[PDB]
Amino acid sequence: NPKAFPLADAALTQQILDVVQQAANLRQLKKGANEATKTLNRGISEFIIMAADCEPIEILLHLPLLCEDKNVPYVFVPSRVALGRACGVSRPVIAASITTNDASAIKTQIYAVKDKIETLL
Amino acid sequence: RIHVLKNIHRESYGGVTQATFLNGQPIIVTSGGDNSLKEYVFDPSLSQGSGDVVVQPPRYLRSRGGHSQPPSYIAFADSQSHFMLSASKDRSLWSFSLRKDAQSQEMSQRLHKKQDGGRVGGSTIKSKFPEIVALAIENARIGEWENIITAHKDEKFARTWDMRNKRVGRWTFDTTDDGFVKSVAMSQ
Amino acid sequence: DEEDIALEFINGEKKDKLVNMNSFTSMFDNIQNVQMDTFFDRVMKVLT
Amino acid sequence: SLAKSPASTIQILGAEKALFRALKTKHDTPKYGLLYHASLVGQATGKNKGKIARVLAAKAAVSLRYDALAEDRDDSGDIGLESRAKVENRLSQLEGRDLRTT
Amino acid sequence: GPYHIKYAKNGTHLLITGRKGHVASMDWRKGQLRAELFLNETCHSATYLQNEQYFA
Amino acid sequence: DESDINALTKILSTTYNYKDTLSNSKLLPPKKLDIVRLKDANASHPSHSAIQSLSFHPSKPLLLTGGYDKTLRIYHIDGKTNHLVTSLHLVGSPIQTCTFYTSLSNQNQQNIFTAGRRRYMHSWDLSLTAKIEKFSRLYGHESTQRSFENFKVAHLQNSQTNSVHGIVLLQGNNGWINILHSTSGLWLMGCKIEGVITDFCIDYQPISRGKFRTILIAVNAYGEVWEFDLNKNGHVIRRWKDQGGVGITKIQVGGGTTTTCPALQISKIKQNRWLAVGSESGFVNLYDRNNAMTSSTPTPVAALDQLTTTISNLQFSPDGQILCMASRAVKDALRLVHLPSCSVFSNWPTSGTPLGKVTSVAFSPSGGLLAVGNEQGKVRLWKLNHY
Amino acid sequence: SSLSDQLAQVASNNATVALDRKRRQKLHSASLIYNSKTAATQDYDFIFENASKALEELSQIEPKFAIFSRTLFSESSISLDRNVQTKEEIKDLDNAINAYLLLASSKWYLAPTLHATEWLVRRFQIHVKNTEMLLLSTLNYYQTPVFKRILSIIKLPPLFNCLSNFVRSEKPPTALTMIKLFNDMDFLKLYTSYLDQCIKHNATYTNQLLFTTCCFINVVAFNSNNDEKLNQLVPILLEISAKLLASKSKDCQIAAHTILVVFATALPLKKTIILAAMETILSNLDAKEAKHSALLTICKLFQTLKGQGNVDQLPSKIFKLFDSKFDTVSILTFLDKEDKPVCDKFITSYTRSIARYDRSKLNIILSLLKKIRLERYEVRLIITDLIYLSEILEDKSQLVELFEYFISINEDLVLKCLKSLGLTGELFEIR
Amino acid sequence: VKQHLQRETQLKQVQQRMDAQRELLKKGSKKKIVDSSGKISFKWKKQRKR
Repeated sequence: NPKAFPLADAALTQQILDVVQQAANLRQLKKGANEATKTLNRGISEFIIMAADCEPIEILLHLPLLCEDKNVPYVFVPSRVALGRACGVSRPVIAASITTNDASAIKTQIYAVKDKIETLL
Repeated sequence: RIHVLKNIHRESYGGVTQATFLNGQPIIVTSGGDNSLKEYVFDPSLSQGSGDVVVQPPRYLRSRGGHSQPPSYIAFADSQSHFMLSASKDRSLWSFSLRKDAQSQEMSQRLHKKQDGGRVGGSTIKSKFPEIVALAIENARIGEWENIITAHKDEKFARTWDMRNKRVGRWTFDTTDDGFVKSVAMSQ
Repeated sequence: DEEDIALEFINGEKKDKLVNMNSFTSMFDNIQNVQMDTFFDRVMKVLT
Repeated sequence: SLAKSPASTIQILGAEKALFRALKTKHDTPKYGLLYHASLVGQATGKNKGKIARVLAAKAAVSLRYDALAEDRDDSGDIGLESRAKVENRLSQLEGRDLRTT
Repeated sequence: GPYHIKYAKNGTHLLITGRKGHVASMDWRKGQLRAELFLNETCHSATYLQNEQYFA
Repeated sequence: DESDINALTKILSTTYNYKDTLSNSKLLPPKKLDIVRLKDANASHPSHSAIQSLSFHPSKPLLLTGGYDKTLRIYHIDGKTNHLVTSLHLVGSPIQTCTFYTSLSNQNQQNIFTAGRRRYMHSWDLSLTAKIEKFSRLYGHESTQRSFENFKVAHLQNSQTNSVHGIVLLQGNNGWINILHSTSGLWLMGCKIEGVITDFCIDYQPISRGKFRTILIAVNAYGEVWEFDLNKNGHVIRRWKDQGGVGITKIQVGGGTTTTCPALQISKIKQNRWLAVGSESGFVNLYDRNNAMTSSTPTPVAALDQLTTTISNLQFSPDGQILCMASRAVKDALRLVHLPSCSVFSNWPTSGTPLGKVTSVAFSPSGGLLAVGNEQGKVRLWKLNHY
Repeated sequence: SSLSDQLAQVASNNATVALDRKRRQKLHSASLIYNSKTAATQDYDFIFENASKALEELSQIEPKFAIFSRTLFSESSISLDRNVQTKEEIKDLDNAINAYLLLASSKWYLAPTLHATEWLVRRFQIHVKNTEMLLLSTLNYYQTPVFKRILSIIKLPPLFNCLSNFVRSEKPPTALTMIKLFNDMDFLKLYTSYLDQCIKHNATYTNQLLFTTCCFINVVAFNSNNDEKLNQLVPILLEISAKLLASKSKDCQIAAHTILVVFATALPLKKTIILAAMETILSNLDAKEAKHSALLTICKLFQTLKGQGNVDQLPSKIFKLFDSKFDTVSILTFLDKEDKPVCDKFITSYTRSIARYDRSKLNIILSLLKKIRLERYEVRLIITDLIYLSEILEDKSQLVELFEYFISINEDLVLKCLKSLGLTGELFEIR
Repeated sequence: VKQHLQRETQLKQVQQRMDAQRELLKKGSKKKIVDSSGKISFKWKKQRKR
């Protein structure tokens, strides 16, 4: 889809979905677009992953509009099916917010992936 | 075609050998070569207006029976000479009455529950125990606990039974040396 | 070569839809005054 | 500003005083809000009007942010109509069940 | 036991007594019984008095 | 009343059974299996470890089990009394994959290749003392192959002579698959995929009378699949992507000759129909290669989701009508999915099947017969009565 | 048994006799129009005269109610009491009531039938005497207040047991309750006898056929996971399919087509049962929508057929019958449809029956197997019997151009069948 | 403004502990992971939701 800005390549999307899988094991992600926007409102999201695969993409491209207000990083991955597999549910997942923590085991991996995200903004 | 009662008697012993309706009655008496005589009854129809088109299938009513194979072991259940335990090659333990043949009853093989709460093994398609080599009944504590101890063909444990309940018991005694049970006894 | 003929016979088998418990539960809503041939093709859409 | 709100907000959107008193003391929040007067919630009956207030707010968030954020939108009711078909057959499948035992 | 029968003087109610103990007053033509009492000593006979409302 | 368009009424009034009888079926009925339990195969001689790999013989009634107790056992299997043929304990070498290889030229070699987390791989030559050899030289390529754990054995044709020979294929560190000769151990070629190599499988396709072609199918962790033609130099012919799937653990083909249903004769080599890519979430995509060799973003015919933890075995029955998903992570995680219908059999396994923690699985090439090895050290054995 | 049980039996026998004023009020307040306080004060003359008005309206809508005005709605029936005549007069008027009910089952959406059967409810007590036929006749209308009304005043039969939580309730019975009602076997035998009387007296209407077919295919769907229940269920629904195919209605014929197609895709039936089913389908095929459904039904019933013997030549009688109902243009056109039905095994059996039984129409089999694509075993059996056709009769241009098609695609396969039987140079010398 | 900031960060921490407890008592397999200090965490089994 053309209007899904920054889209990740294969290596970045592989490490994005790896940190999504370990955040899902640590119960540190909110899966789903409404839960992602709730974490955006409350300011407890590290970065937002979205799927450039939903057949209306306009059900997504509104949380960019309040990501750029709270300067939280956001990124697109090409498959909602693969995002749902990574989040560890049985359904496709359209968006997922990795929530904030300061005692987290995967804090360094979250920070590395979010720096690689904000390089391409 | 109203209904089919399948395997009403054994094919190997002749199938259903004589079946007859008692006349004027919805009950039919069958008998087969497997030493068995059954009755089946037709209940009245479940539809209160149609009836003739909704025919309830025949259900089972009383039956008498014995061993279908010659018995392999024999014991007397008590000192009064009233009941006698009798095991056959068709893998059934009957308790036959010497006083009144209606009191003859097959000892049931419906197993109890496991004592700890684990699962019991065995096949899902339940078959009868291997045919009985030996048995020993001692009704000093009868009704209290297990009462008959029996030993089957080419298997390494001896089952118990309760003559009061007329059913199997909770215990199967192992031999603990990977050998088949050649004899059983029990104290008085 | 009868094993090869049997393998091509089991190889020429196509994926079909099986009946579930609830493959036909949502027909009562639209059996109202539709025609029976429309019901037949609505069933055949479920079967295929 | 309505499109960038989550579907739970669109559910409870009218009932703010009941919501915030039921949050500022630890009570049970409302479930209907301004969306109670939709025709689908009118068709529902029982606790499943709370249930389809929830699914109606979810599909209404979908359709609403499509309408506000689309650029090649056609003013023809397509996304709203497929969302309404989803809500209608969901309402069918939870009005078909019954808590009685037959 | 053997049941001594008795009807009310209009035929609406039936009063049966078993020899053993079973006395039942009933509306035999509806399916309404209004007394079924098991008086475990040997009863012999019964009758209504002026009604189905009292029986001896 | 009466003495003696009615065709249906007459055929119903004569028939008593209404389904296909015994052998006029020839392909499996869905949703209800027919699977009896036999004697547990390693019940005669117990295993001292979790049974890590398991393979039947291509022709003989032999089952080879092997695990981390660094011994490998062969069992003559039948119904009643699965006895132990022979048993070889390799000291200091725990085994992880063990395979019966049998060549296509004379079908008289009968090697067993076995390997674990070591820099060597043993090869026992079956002779009924025991002559085994050890492969420990990557011929210049030792840096990219630090453990011989994940190997697979396959057939390869010279393609200027009609001379076949076995290859073993070792999965190495970077993306590497090191293919080497199964008799001389010479490094033939290597195929590198881009990512974390997780699994691979071998497909064959016939070309003419007596010529076939070997294809290596290797999967990234991310989900992108390379197919290498390796009867020529190991060059890529196709590169596609798994739809969905993010943590990919196991690929398998089936419906023709796999490495686990091997062809005894070179004219009996078949093209595989099905390809299952099983993942870390328990999702198994299923592709139908009668049409999904052209698309380059092919869609699966179904994505199975029935068991919820990491797919560690998935094997196709030799006819290619059952796939067996299995997970070594929780207990009793095994399903047999019927295909082409892509529907899981609902009557087996039940809650009382003693599957255990399923850490290996194997299908018989002829008898229609499952062996399922669990972490307690027990191979349980079942017979599918369709075969 | 006990005395209270035997007295409950005599109460159920004497349910309709009013033995005092209170039972007469409780028994006469059961109306289908009015509430209890009006219905208890009404007379027989009042309800008779407006029921006779409504029967005149119902009779000018549909003129088969005039004989019910002659007997069941006459003025001798004001004084006719039901429980005073013998069993033979009772069975006479109860098949009169059954005739009225299965005639007026279709009319239940218009108030003259409500005001007319009001008099059967209040004079002849058909809500408690003739109650099974009343429920079975108005079963289609279960989302409607008229079925709510008959459930409120009905005394429920023992086969209709699952509606017992929807009597005197404000909510209608649901569709899952209707499938649970139909899921019984004795209820299925009862409903198939009801349909047999409907088909016999020619009263099957399309709303009934839709409801009946929906509940039947939901019964098959519910029992799709236990083969013993499906096998109990086969000679009931295939018998009612035969009795629906043995009538004249196109609607009931395609209702039977729906039942047959769902049942054959639910379980693999026998080959001979499928062939006799297609014989019963073709033996009364007269409509056009019935022809559309019949071709789709025969295609799916041959598709769901496995084993050795799926794609034989269908025999001479059934093939020439299928020819007389469906000629070449119909089969070729239906295959040329862009929706692509799955007609593989049936079309293979059809072309093999042409090659064994027609031997003139081979250009058409070239055109139709040019149209649709088949499998390897299908075209292998086709070219094997074409090889046998070449060896029995002299090989002209139609068989030659068929082998040119089988050379232009998959020539390796026709080489494999010639090498399994014959030779390629010998066959080219043949043709 | 500074004490608004202190109140907000204390409320964030107590809601974070409350949310971890609520997340912990839902379902799934988990183990108690202990660090160097004694700050315990709960690591959940890699198993997706049925």
